[PDB]
Order: sequence, then C-alpha cells, then structure tokens
Amino acid sequence: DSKTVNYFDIITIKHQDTDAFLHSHLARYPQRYEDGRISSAGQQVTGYTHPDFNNQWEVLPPHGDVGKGQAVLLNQHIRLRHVATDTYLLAHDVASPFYPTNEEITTVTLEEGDGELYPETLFAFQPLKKSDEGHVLKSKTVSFRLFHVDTSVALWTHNDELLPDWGFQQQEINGNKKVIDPSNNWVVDEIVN
Amino acid sequence: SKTVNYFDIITIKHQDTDAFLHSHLARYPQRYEDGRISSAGQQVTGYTHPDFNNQWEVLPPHGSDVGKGQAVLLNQHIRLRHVATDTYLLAHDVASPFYPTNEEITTVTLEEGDGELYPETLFAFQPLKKSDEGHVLKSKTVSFRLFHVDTSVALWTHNDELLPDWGFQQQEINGNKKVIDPSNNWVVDEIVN
Amino acid sequence: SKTVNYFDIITIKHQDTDAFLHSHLARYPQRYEDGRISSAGQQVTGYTHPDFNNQWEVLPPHGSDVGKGQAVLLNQHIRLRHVATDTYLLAHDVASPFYPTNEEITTVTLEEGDGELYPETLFAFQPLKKSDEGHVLKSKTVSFRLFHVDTSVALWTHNDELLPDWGFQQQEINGNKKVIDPSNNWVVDEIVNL
Repeated sequence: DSKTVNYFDIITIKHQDTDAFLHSHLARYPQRYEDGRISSAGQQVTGYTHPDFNNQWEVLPPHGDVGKGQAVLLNQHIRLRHVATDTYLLAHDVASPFYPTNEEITTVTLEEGDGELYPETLFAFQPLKKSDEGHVLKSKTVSFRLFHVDTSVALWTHNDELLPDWGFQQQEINGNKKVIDPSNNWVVDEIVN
Repeated sequence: SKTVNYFDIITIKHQDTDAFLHSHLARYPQRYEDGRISSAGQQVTGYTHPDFNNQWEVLPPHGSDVGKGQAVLLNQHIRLRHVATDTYLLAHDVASPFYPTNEEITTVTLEEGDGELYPETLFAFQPLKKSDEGHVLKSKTVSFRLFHVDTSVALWTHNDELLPDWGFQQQEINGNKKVIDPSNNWVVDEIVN
Repeated sequence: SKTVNYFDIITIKHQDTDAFLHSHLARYPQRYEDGRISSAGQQVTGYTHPDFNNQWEVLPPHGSDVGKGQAVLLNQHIRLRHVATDTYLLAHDVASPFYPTNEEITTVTLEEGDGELYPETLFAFQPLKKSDEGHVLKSKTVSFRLFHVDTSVALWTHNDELLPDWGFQQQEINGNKKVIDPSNNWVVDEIVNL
C-alpha cells in the first residue's frame, strides 16, 4: 500500500491524531474574528474529516531541475499546490482564528506565490528525528512535521472546538511555534494521480 | 485548552513577541543611564524560555469569597502573585526604563499588596471587545490585555531592544496608556499546578 | 541606503565584478581537474543576477544576547546563514577551486556550524581602515571586506574565468590571504525585510 512520494505527485495529507486531511476551499477568513483580531482575509485552510477532491495537494520543487520520477526526501524544501483551487500553501505571522500565538495558514494565488511572496510558500516534510533527514518520503508509513521554512512553524490542528459557520464547522489549521510536539505529526495518506 | 479558574497558577505570554511575563529578585536601578528616577522596585520582564519565574497565581479581590474551582471571567478584577518571589504584581505612575510615557511594572511584598497599596495590585484580563465581557477565560485561546485597573494601562513589551546587563537582556514590560493596540495583547499559555 | 540590523536578510555585492555572494545545494567535486582534493562541501559562488539564493541572514555569535532591531557595526563578529538551504557560511585551510593558495569557501549544516565547527563560522564586516571600526553597516554605502576570523582571509571573486559546468558557470569564490587587496571590497546592496 505504501509508496514513495515523488515530485509533481498529487497527495493527500493526514493528521495523525484526529485523522483530518489538510483541506482548502474557496471560502475565505472573515476580515475580523469575534474578538477583533484582523485576519488576512485570505483563502481558508482547514482540517476535513471526509475524503474528497479539495484535499488534494501537488508536491512541487522550489523555483528553478526535477524529473517526473524523482523521490521527495525528508527535510527538503518543497512547495504545496492546492489542486482544486490552483494556489500554493503559505504561512505568515498573522494570528490564527483560534490560537492567537499560532500563525494563520492560507493559500495564495499563483502570481503572488511566484512573486514577492515566494519565500512564504516554502515547506518541508521534516523528519521527526535528526537522523532521518534525507530519507525518502512514503505514503502511510512516514511520520513528518509539515514545517514552514520562513517562520519556523509546524502545521497543527485540533478537534475539541470547531470552526464557526464561516468555516463550515471544519477543523482549524494553524502554524505552531512549538515545533517538537506529538500533535504536529502528519502522514501522506494517498498518492492520488 | 482548559478553563482558567481562580487560584490556578498560569503562565502569560505576549502574542506579538511570544515572551512570558516574568519576574525575579533583581531590582530596578534607582536611576537609569539618563538620570531618571525609578521606584527601585523588583523587575518584571519578558522572558523567551520556560522557567519557574513565568508562573503567576491568579487571586480574587479582597471581599470576594470564592471556591477552588470557580472560573476567571473576562473583565473581572484579579491579582497576580509571583510564585517564585511571593510578590504581588503592581503598576504605578513611575516612568518605565525605556519608554518615558509608559508606566513602570514591578511587584510588591505581601504586606504591601495586602495593605495600603492594595488598589494598585488590582488587574483584569480585559477582553479585546466590550462584547466578550464576562466570558470564560481559557488557556491558549482567549485573547486579552493585561489591564491595570488603577491606572488604565495595558501591559506591553517589545523585542527591538532588550534590557541592559542589569536586566540580563530580557524584555522590558511597561504600561501602555494607549490601551487600544494589538501589541498589548496577551494570552494564557499554560495552566500548571 | 539604510542601517543594517541583526537578523535582517541581506544581499552582498562585490565592488569590482558586480556579482552577488550566492549559494545552492550543488557540492564541490571531491577532486578538481588537477587531482587536488576538496572538502566536497556545499558551493559558494558569485551570481550576477538577483534571486532568492543571494540572501543571507546576519546573526550574532553565541553567548551574545543580542536581539532584533539593533544596528550592526563594522568589524564586529557576525555569522551569515544562507536562507534558502539553512546553512552557515564557513572558510578553512583547504585549497580553493582555481587558486590553490586561496581558501575554500563553503557552508556547513546548523548542527555542525553551532557545534564542532563554530569558530570557523565567525566572520566580520571589517572596515577598510581602522578609523571606521564601530561605525554602522549601511546598505549601498559602507565599504568593507568579508573577513574570516579563524583563518584571517577576505572573500574574493572575479569574472576573468568562470566556474566549470559543475559550478553552473558562476563566479568563483575563495579566501584571499592578502586581506587589504582593493579587489576584496564588498557592499551591502539590499535589505530584504526592511
């Protein structure tokens, strides 16, 4: 069942604790949350607990020499593109919806992600340990932190409280500055294409 | 994220700088490097690591009779006792080490906070909006300002310049009179005891 | 022109060749075409065009409690962390690609840069004359040499001959043991997060 994740592969990504997929859709964050905190108003990123098309992410190399059968290694800088919306994953220092000390995650248009916001679209499948760096990423068996290079955060989610109506009651995804935590572990559920 | 009750010991963290509200037995210099006169009180700083000095117990006001499992509700008057030093947090109309128009933040002895200066030991977890008044205060998810009741200031910190070697290069804490600013925003980071 | 601060992300330009201090994952060949042996470490080259690999974060040494928002002064020890690969600048006593008496310039992993190889990661924006030591390091104006403390060499590049195919035809970078050479002058060209 398990398989090496290559570059340009369409993958699904699963949160180990809650089993929620890294998901996005056309809906955006409210300009202001209930306490007043201003969001980026950018496209939402959530955890979704059903298998569907909006959970699909293509693995991309950074700007500028990869084939279509090259293995993604742990602790390599990669980019993630939302297949359903054609936007890249992005983390930045704006307080998340539910965790003010955590960073909002969103997806940005192709033009901006190529442009000045390119340093913000760089991610890593970071191995849990320092010894497994450079190891091949595989579906279903490889534990990793989804790590943001620019802000040094690991993507995080929870399911004790769910998003408000503007978020379809799906889970909240944010950037956690506590990098080494059990709840930051993810796994590639499937290689779709 | 749990519920913050009265008589719990909590660690408070700045949202914008991720530093903990901190105290130790060090004293302010009586005079700073420009001649200004401090209260010579016990230093309160912002600290970027976990330590026993980040811990504060939350206490109700004098008249209030409250059991061991009653939750702190936003806008309620509270006091913060430094567990390591057994002192009450206090603000007064003394200029701060770096920003003259901001108040000095210090702590006072129990017989000083339980005596004449008691009005000055009263704080609040002021909610960001007037709506959230009376809401349940929860760890890691409730955005508040640390608000001094007597002087109407909010606790604020920065990291563009750290304290000198008398402050061990920790972050300065001071009372911002301009309460309406996101840089005065704190959160409860962990409930320990 | 603006004052450079600790923890900024900057680009570093050579006064003579208009090239930028640059890095990428490519490795030095274990052997050069003359049998000479390198460390087979990460390359450092000169790149004459803007890009994301021209970016370095300036960092204080260890032990120093220096935080954000503070000016960098000439001749003070610093560390250059490459943003794109997250590695530390380094120099040592191994022969360089083209100049056997000039030192090899490379990067080193963070766990190695902050451990056994820490003292070889300390550099300095050393001024041209000592009468500017302690002056502020400003973009586009202040002149300096990228001086390596441990081996007392100044980083140096040139465009008369470019690197081979393994080095993407970019400019060579080495450590000149003649620090004061006028071709060892560099500038801070840009602060990325101002």
